[PDB]
Amino acid sequence: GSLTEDGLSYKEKFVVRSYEVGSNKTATVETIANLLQEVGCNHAQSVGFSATTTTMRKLHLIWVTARMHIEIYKYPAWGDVVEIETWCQSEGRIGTRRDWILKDSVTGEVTGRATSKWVMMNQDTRRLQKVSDDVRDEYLVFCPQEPRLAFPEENNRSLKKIPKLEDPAQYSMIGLKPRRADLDMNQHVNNVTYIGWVLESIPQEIVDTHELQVITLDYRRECQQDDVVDSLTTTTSDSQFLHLLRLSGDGQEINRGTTLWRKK
Amino acid sequence: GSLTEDGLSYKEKFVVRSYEVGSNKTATVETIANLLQEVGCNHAQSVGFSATTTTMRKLHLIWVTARMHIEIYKYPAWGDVVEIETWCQSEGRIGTRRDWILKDSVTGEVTGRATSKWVMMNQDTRRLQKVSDDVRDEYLVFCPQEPRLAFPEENNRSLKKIPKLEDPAQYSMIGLKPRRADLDMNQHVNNVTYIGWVLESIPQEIVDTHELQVITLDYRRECQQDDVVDSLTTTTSNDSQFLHLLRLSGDGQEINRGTTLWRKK
Ligand SMILES: CN[C@@H]1CCCN(c2ccccc2)C1=O
Ligand SMILES: CN[C@@H]1CCCN(c2ccccc2)C1=O
Repeated sequence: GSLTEDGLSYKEKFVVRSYEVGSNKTATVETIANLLQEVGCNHAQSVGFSATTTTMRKLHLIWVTARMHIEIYKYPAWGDVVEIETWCQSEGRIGTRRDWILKDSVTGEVTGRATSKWVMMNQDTRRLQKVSDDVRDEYLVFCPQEPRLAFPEENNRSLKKIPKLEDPAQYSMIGLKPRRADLDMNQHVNNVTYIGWVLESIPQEIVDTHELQVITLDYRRECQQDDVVDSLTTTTSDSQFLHLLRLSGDGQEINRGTTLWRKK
Repeated sequence: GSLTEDGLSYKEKFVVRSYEVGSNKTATVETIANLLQEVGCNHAQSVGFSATTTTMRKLHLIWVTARMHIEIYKYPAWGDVVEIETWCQSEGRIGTRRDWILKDSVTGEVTGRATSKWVMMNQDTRRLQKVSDDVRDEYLVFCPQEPRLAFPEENNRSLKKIPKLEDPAQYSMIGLKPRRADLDMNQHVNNVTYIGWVLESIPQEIVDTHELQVITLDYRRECQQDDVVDSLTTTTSNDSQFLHLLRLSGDGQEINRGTTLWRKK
């Protein structure tokens, strides 16, 4: 991959692998989420980051995901080249927003797009902090100053408020534990595993006769390696679902979200 | 990737990704196992397979793994290019053997190597059958006739007999279920998931202070999407050895058995 001419965004092409596809021989939504994560990581590395920043390391501050929104029009087939352009932008003292555009490398058409909201927090105390001026000036030089939104639309499905699933749930997948393959290089369960866990409560029949068009996920709390998760789903309708990840014990909420599916 | 000049092997380079590395910032053994699987799938596609032949699809036959043996000297770091050369060979009427060599793309040194044994089976009845001559002649043209072994050694750890773990196990990981990300394009549990499940019973302290050097895994039965697995381990030893066992949580039906060897960092 590489930064674009202006150095205000990054592009990368990926060839879809055999183990990255589902029953329909097209990349899964977890494969796409992994590639978004990878292109965002490469973009940070290309401009001198290594989480990010030098003064942030001194204060033990990290960037965490608060919301992920992914909309797919066409899933790349096994063997296809998909090009992803990503960029970051400042949302004032609230935090940052990272956007993505997925394209077919042969036709150049947009086959999907994603958006994410990140908040600043203390690695140790887990306390959210409002973005400071000295930290803002460090990354602003790598962001476009004019707004560049993957989801520009007036009142789009990416900024909607997600409600809490009421008990009893219609569908459920209980006793979900992460294995070592679910952890990142810092031994934390990465954001993509939560997506897979959310979709575990979706009934197999829906998966077999529908394609996932949209997924909006809110991150409330991190799941420890020794925590057990319950995935809950309810049809709220194309098919719509309301989701909830919570700890198997106390029932402490770790995630909430919505998915939208279209008939094949 | 591409077939080599003679068309009797296939090569492919891979760049190691951020989500593919562990705490050491080097590729995990499941990432390597995924790349071996990928280069073997690309080799079959490059010579006209999908790795079933015309005679096989007609009789509802499939190739299944009976054993996987992986030996790593150096795990590629995040951002490194690793080159993998793979080839297949005939082991008479028993079945086929697929081999791999992993190299550093910068230095050209061998950083690892793998071997696998495959048996022929009816997809529906799950019954093994010996390779027939009409099926053998279909893939023999894509294999070297002279032996080409990644593990040539006289008394190599790849052909050793694996014993069954005796109860009680020293270590265990109970209640392991595969999720949809664990399934392949045909809704079957990926062979790589069994490797991850085997290593779940290895204690975290061993993982933190050791590097996995060898893993030999025997496949006895496939795990259904709605089956629950128990992973069992016992130390059998400078270097640490383990005996492993995957079995169904209910009846205790054996699905996998194996051994791992670790060395101090
Ligand atoms: C996780 N979000 C971070 C926060 C701010 C810095 N940053 C970034 C900006 C431009 C290029 C590379 C990286 C991000 O994406
Ligand atoms: C399990 N091994 C399979 C079946 C036998 C033939 N075969 C292959 C040989 C040469 C090129 C491409 C594929 C395989 O990989």
